[PDB]
Amino acid sequence: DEGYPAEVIEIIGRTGTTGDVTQVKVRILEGRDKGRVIRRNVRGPVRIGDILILRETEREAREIKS
Amino acid sequence: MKRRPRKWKKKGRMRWKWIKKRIRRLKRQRKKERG
Amino acid sequence: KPIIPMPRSRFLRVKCIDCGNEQIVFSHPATKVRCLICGATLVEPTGGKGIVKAKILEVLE
Amino acid sequence: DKWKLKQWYIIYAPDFFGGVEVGLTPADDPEKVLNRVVEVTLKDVTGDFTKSHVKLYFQVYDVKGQNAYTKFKGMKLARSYIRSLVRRKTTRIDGIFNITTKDGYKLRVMAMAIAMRRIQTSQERAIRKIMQEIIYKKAEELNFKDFVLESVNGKIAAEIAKEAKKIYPLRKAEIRKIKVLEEP
Amino acid sequence: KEKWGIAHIYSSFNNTIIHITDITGAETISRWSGGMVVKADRDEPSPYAAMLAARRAAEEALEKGIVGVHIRVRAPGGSKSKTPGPGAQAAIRALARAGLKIGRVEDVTPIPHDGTRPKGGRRGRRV
RNA sequence: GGGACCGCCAGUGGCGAAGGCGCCCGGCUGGAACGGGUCCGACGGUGAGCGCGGAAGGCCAGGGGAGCGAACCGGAUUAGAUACCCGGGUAGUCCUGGCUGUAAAGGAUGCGGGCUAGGUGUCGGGCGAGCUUCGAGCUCGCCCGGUGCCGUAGGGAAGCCGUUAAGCCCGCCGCCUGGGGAGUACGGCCGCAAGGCUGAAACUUAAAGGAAUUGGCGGGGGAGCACUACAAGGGGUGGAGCGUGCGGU
Repeated sequence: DEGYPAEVIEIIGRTGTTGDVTQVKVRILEGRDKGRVIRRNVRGPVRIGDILILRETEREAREIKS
Repeated sequence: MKRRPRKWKKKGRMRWKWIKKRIRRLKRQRKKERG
Repeated sequence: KPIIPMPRSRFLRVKCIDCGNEQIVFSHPATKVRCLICGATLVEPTGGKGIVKAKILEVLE
Repeated sequence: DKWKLKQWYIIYAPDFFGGVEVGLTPADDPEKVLNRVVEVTLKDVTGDFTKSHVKLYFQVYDVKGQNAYTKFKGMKLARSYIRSLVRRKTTRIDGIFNITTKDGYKLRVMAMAIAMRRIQTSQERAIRKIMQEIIYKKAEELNFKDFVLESVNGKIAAEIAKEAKKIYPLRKAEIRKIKVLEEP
Repeated sequence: KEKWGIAHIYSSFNNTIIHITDITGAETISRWSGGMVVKADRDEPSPYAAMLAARRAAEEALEKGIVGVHIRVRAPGGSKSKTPGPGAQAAIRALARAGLKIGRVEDVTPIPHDGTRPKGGRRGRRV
């Protein structure tokens, strides 16, 4: 299980088709990109400062286009 | 052969370009069989 | 619009620099203006007011 | 397999470019290495990052054993850089000229100028003519290598802008591309 | 001396091709299309086929003494489209993530000054 | 090697009588506006008859034929495909000489003069201020011409227009007289041809047509709603037997 936990800081807004996917900003707490801030999505309810587990750090979500 | 703009409105009508062309084909064949 | 057209061109009593020659010249010359004695140019024609080079003495209407 | 049959030959930049080392190429035979174009950036040769946009193509032609010596094919500015310069409500003035150098190196150079605003065509003709005569001059007094380096630092573009101020200010004057057509 | 090669990443809306060549671009090292890694023609341009094929070519290059790479992005160019396909970015990320030291990443789409009449007729591809 | 084409610069730039006209240099020519009345002295305006050039495409003769692509040939889609999509592909699209005289060639607005509140930009010429690394190189006012946009009065069924008029006067030319029949029949003239320029009648019709109002609708566009919808989560119908209803007999 090569996973990487990261800490939520800021919530960009409800994303995805149905809004059930939530866009947040997360700081990588361990790994090759320590401290790096990435825009990442969250299925299911989330809050500030949740520890979310990543399989790949490189993947990123496009900026929410209004 | 001075086409009326009124006829170009497709309401209740066929496209004028093709009616013009049909008249021309008819002209062709009629002048042909005449001589 | 002015009812009676008044010319925007005056005439100029001028003194040439070299040979001390007085002359009457035009404000909007269509061609070159040259001195009688020395021959040097006096005012250059352009799109508008001629390009004076000598000294203007008096402005005639 | 074949890939084990290859061996690496080092390349060397032209002498007038400081004879710097850049890279190596694997070849199965030395004869396959000749006339080999290599695309380099002046930041690599001189170390100067400020002029990273400029690129030099070197045609590799001389092989002594494992070592490869090259000739200067040509120069091109970075397309992204040129795109960045070009903006709307601005003119683009392009001067193309074939030219012989003092030492018989024949060449095509085309040069770039951009002003702040939209300019009259005759003034562009004057710009072209002035830059034209200047580059003719610099070709006459300077040989191949020195002229090449003088163009590389762009000081030709500087004097070009200096004289072109007398017709209209220039947002940027430069030499977009250079092709050594043939040698004497 | 650190070894640098060229990674030509061609991307249309139908396929993506990753070709790794020497510094002169005259000798082939690794050349993997989208078709190598998927079984539906529709899937060739997808970013997953892209990143999988790209990683495969990348490890192959690494095995052959390659460490650094200059990326050359390419759209179809010419009269054909100019926007690289959706898989080019994914493949670039994959090449980065496969342990290759990335240098210049530029576009090399040949843009014409005045090209031939494009395809499709006068009234366009009337989808 | 080849043939076409001349990107960004391009704009509500420019020029042209119009269709139309953009790579750089040199030559040849046509002019226009601006400033000067230095000249002539009504030499005008319009134009039936006449004459000229005039997009694409087509045609006659010769060359050329990169790409594209009428016809045509395949693949796919479909109840059907003579299409839309895809793979090719002839005439064409290019140069030379000639013909053909056509288009939503539309500002759907024939041209010349006199008058008529304004606001504002750019284009170009001229003038006057301010700036200046001293290039009419940069900001502001005015005058003239072209080009918009807004707009008073005024017009018009309304759309809208409005000093660049579609308001009011003066000069000339053309065109129009309900709708189809029909831009046809006959005839004439022109063109090698396809066609072009003139062109009726019978008979038949109560409308055709124009502008705008409301609703409606869009396999249009934005905003916002969740339970007769959906996303998260959750139960169960339809397979067996019965109660009861509807159709069926």
